[PDB]
Amino acid sequence: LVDPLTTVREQCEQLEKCVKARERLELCDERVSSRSQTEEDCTEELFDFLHARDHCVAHKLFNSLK
Amino acid sequence: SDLELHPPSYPWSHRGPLSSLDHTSIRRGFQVYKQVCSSCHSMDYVAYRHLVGVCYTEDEAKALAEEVEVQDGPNEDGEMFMRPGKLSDYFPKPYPNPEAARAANNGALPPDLSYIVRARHGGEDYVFSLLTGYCEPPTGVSVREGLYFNPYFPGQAIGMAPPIYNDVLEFDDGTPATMSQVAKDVCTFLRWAAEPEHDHRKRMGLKMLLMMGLLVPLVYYMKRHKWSVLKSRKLAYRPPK
Amino acid sequence: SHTDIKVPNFSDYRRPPDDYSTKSSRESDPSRKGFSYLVTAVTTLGVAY
Amino acid sequence: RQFGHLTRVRHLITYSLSPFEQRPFPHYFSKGVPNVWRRLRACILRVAPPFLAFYLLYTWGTQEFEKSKRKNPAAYVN
Amino acid sequence: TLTARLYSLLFRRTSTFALTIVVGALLFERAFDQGADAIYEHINEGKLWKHIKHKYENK
Amino acid sequence: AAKNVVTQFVSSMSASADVLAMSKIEIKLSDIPEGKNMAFKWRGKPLFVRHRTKKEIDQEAAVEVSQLRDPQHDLERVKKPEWVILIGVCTHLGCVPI
Amino acid sequence: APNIRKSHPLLKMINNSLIDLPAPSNISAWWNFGSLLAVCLMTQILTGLLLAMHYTADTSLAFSSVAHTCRNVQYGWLIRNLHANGASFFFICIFLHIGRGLYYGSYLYKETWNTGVILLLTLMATAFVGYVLPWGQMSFWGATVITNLFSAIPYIGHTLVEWAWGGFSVDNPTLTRFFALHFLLPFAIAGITIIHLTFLHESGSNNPLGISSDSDKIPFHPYYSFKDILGLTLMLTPFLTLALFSPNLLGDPENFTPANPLVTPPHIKPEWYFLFAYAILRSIPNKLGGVLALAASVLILFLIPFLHKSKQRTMTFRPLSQTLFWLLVANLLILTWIGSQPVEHPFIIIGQMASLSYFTILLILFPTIGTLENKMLNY
Amino acid sequence: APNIRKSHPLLKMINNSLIDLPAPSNISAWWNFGSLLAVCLMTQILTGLLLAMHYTADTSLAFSSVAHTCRNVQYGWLIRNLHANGASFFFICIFLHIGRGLYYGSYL
Amino acid sequence: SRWLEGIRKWYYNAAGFNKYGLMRDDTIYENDDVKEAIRRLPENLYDDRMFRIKRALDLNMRQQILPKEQWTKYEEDVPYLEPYLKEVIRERKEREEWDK
Ligand code: HEM
Ligand code: HEM
Ligand code: HEM
Ligand code: HEM
Ligand SMILES: CCCCC[C@H]1C(=O)O[C@@H](C)[C@H](NC(=O)c2cccc(NC=O)c2O)C(=O)O[C@H](C)[C@@H]1OC(=O)CC(C)C
Ligand SMILES: CCCCC[C@H]1C(=O)O[C@@H](C)[C@H](NC(=O)c2cccc(NC=O)c2O)C(=O)O[C@H](C)[C@@H]1OC(=O)CC(C)C
Repeated sequence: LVDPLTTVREQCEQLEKCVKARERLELCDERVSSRSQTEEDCTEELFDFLHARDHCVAHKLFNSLK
Repeated sequence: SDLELHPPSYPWSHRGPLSSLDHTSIRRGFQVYKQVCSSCHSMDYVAYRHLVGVCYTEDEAKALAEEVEVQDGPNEDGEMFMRPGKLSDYFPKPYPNPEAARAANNGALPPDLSYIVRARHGGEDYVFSLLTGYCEPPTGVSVREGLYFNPYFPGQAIGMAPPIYNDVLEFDDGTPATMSQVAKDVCTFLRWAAEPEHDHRKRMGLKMLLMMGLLVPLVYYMKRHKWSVLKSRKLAYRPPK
Repeated sequence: SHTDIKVPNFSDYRRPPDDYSTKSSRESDPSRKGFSYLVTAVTTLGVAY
Repeated sequence: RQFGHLTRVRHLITYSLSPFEQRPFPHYFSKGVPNVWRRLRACILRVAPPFLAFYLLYTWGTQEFEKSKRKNPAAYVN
Repeated sequence: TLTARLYSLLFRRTSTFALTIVVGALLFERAFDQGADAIYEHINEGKLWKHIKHKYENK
Repeated sequence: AAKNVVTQFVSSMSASADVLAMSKIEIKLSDIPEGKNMAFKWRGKPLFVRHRTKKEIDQEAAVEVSQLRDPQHDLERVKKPEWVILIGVCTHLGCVPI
Repeated sequence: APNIRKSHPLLKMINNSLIDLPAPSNISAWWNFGSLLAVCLMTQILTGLLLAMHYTADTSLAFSSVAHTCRNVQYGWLIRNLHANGASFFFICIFLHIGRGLYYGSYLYKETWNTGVILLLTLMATAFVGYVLPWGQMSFWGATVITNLFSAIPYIGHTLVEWAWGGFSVDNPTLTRFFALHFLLPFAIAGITIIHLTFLHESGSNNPLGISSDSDKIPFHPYYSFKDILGLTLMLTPFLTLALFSPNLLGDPENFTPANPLVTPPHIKPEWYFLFAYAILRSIPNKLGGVLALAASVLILFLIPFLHKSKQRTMTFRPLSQTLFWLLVANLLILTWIGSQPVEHPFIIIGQMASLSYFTILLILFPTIGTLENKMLNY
Repeated sequence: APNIRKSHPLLKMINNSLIDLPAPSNISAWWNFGSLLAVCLMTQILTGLLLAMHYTADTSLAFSSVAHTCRNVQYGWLIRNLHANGASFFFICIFLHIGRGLYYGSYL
Repeated sequence: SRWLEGIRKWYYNAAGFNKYGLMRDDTIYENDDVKEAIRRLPENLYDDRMFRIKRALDLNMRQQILPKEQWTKYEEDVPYLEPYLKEVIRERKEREEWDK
């Protein structure tokens, strides 16, 4: 048993936008967890990703669901 | 920071102004509610009664409601007493009262899911997302003891732990009970739940639209037919000189 | 005067192609009315529903 | 105010035809549609402007807002 | 010739006219519904309870 | 005659002859750690009880009282500066401040 | 009289307001708005009267009751849907009706116009209540501000409110006493509407050119009766479409969560047909100012008749004020957006700004562009 | 018209049903019944509208509600009393009004 | 620099009330003064004006206008009522002042 979601998030996590985003994030992440005192949060960056990811997640996910 | 993430749109089987709800899906949607949400989430405005003819069978729902005992009226000696849930009972409340529930859910109040779908902008799209969508808080961001990060929820810290994973149940119809899948079915239910009229309401809308289509022109002709007397008309000023 | 007066040309300007002189306006329209009425008859109908 | 006591009207000959002897449809594509445009183009330059202006003020307003939300990569370069 | 036949027989006498609106409405109803219902249902095959009523009544 | 009938059928609404006085409530101050604010169900409208931080208490004092709409120093509105209590009812038109 | 249609005390009225009524020949759709407004008054009174057949005005039962009225009562759901939306089709038509009247100086028929205002006001008033009724988060918190909104009026205020609504806080009483007002009010609108038309008939209906029409005037019946029946179905289709396809499209969902006297929803967006004045209110930081602004925000319509300077009635020949007009209509559509928008710099200012052009465009611009255009004609 | 009491669409009605209305000189009390009937219609509508301000239409609350409306609401008791009785003064006047009308063939 | 003359011409065609084919004065809202003014109009011009208005209405009621030809030209617009109307006004202003 495999969740069509996770599979479709695999493909989607590869679309140009995701990548150009997933990257933007990865940096910020290790850009904030690299310092001791910083107010920055990588939420924004996180969204941009998600926003993009799930967007196609939707364009296709419901196709494999009954 | 009033910073939030807005839920992506899923082509639900019932989105179309002319598309009903996949009743099969609701059936499962029901089961997922009954078997996993109806232990934290009250749903006071529905009742087995409904299920009959919409996703369940009379005998089906009846025995379905038997499945629960309900506190009922005074004795002769006057005392609440339990007894088999009839057909007309409303879906069981998990907690005697809110503050009771709040003391059961790490200080939070699992909202009743009767009108949930239309109580939160986004409906299913939101709800679905919310469920299928938890994850580690990005950096610099820290959720406190007892809460669980979920980007889609305002505050990103929810008091509800991810209540849905693969297999959590087993749709007796033979449906890959994957998270995404079940989570879908729960939402299609939450919809009907929120507005059983759905179909009846759209079908209606259909006809309503075919009458406008038919009636308005008719009366338009009539309106023009009648005005032509004027539209046509012609003036002229003829003094004697 | 008044003899100098005429009903202008409403021919194509309006008029259904069943009305352009040389032939009884009658026999013709007693068909036309059916239609315009037909509609109404219908609208009434549609309305009832 | 009722009828017969409206105005002192002299010398106005009007000719109109029964609706059944004329056609309600009318003359679209001849006088019909033409005049419609004769008007879209007449007031378009008097109505649309302000609406257009709003639009801008709407977009501008929204974008800017959506911007003032995103972090200045340099609010902390250190 | 329909329209003429119609007028003379049906639309002329205000007495008659009405009478066909009625008998007509009855017909329009019956027909409009069946049509509508069908159009609708068909646009939702296998989603209606009428359509799943069978996994406890076959199909 | 009228004067009264009026007065009468005018108080036939104001108030209701049903008044309470739950003016007394007990709170476990430990339920409210430093930095957060707990809300309580009290006397028909919300009640705010807050544990203020060193900084919180510090800036609330550094407030330009003379430039205030409702001039009042923080210290004349609270007894234990680490503890501030308020009626969670906005003064404008009656909403619950967040 | 062999007539009868004129010899019968009752029967005449009809054959004197629907048949035989002299109406200008040339009249745009903007004249239907009103006959529509009626149909709303009806659709509202009919549906609501029927919805009251199931309502249960009392905190603990109020919310649910409605839900029941929907889920339980056959087509009860349809009734509700229709009702909440009639509310809008109602405000829409009213908002347009006022438009038309404004830009054809129908406001010159003063009385017919002044009464009109009253109607608006009341329609705004009655719609305020009723929405409280379902007792949702909105219902409640709207009750609490709008009411409390009379806090501003000094001396008689704090008191007038702790009376406006039940006791000392929006609670059950306020609810029951609102239902009553709501159930009652519409019937007032109906009455005044009669008074409205009366004043009208005294002075024939206007007409788009703004010049005598006695020269033409057609029998209301044959013509306009149909024209209304048509417009009926036209701006009936949308309203229905909504009610059958996307009912809550205009209805805030936040109100689907039963009232909580303890937590006003972060994001309290008032009903759309109210936003404009809403904006005006918050963009004038001062309880009183806030309210005052608002007060006049609507209570200004009363002055339009005095802020008329054009030597001509309507303004179809006043291209100048004409665009100033749309500058207004849009300046309104703006305030609205700015109303459905939280308070931050991107907005706020925009707000108080439009919420300034509004007034000026009315109080000053118009009358100025007014006399001006007359002089561009040697008048 | 310098009158006004006759030149105003609304205002006329009044100065045409309360002032200036021609009424027979000779008229017994049996003619008041009606003007009274009105006052009832009012007293009823006024009081009841006001009593509805406290009613709670629902089995479990219906009875009590009224009681509350009396015991709890200032003069609420007076309102009720007045209402239930207006009912009667109402039927009385109506019953008399019909009388009068019957025996003067006003039914003509 | 910019002729009021040049301007009026603008506004005139801009108002475009001549597209319906009626003189300026054929438009001025009918207030107490104008009524008295128009009621002083020689029967010639009256019936003229009438028709022009009825024609105007008839057009307007048809949503259609007058052929580019029949529009009335600015310079040819006949202020047929301005003169009467003026006397009126001053007649009044004379009276209004005397009653003080
Ligand atoms: C069952 C499939 C299920 C669904 C569906 C679900 C949904 C859900 C929603 C939509 C909300 C939150 C909406 C909001 O913005 O507040 C909500 C909230 C809570 N839930 Fe839930 N939930 C499902 C199941 C369960 C189960 C089994 C539990 C109890 C273990 C649970 C609990 C809660 C709680 C607590 C919240 C509180 C949110 C908060 O205030 O932070 N849910 N749920
Ligand atoms: C003048 C037109 C009317 C307006 C402006 C109006 C508007 C409203 C509004 C907006 C609500 C809230 C609906 C919602 O929750 O979305 C409402 C509710 C209600 N109205 Fe009206 N109403 C009007 C007339 C009536 C009438 C005449 C009655 C009966 C006397 C009535 C009875 C009710 C009832 C039963 C409710 C409660 C249930 C509900 O919330 O839908 N309404 N009305
Ligand atoms: C209560 C609801 C109302 C109804 C049902 C109503 C009805 C009418 C109707 C039908 C007319 C006839 C001409 C027309 O349709 O325009 C009319 C005219 C008018 N109404 Fe209303 N009206 C209402 C509210 C208002 C409001 C709120 C205003 C206030 C600005 C208003 C202002 C006018 C004006 C100025 C006219 C006269 C001029 C004209 O008809 O051209 N009305 N109204
Ligand atoms: C036409 C005149 C009216 C008649 C004939 C009338 C008569 C009555 C009667 C006899 C009762 C029962 C009173 C009792 O228990 O003794 C009653 C109750 C009531 N009426 Fe009316 N009523 C009238 C008008 C109104 C009006 C206009 C309202 C408000 C719309 C109203 C609201 C109520 C209320 C609140 C009750 C319930 C409380 C009570 O029982 O006293 N009534 N009315
Ligand atoms: C027994 C029935 C008696 C008929 C009452 C009914 C009567 O005035 O019906 C029409 C004339 C009225 N509008 C118009 O006359 C009207 C006037 C100028 C132009 C147009 N058309 C635009 O092109 C109109 O449509 C329309 O606005 O309804 C009112 C207002 C009233 O009804 C209302 O009180 C009912 C409320 C009080 C419930
Ligand atoms: C704004 C106020 C307008 C006044 C309305 C009011 C008006 O008709 O007031 C009087 C003339 C009316 N009775 C009489 O005229 C009358 C006639 C012959 C003899 C006597 N006297 C006997 O010796 C009368 O008293 C009386 O029966 O009230 C009615 C009926 C109406 O009022 C009712 O609709 C009100 C109901 C609808 C709430």
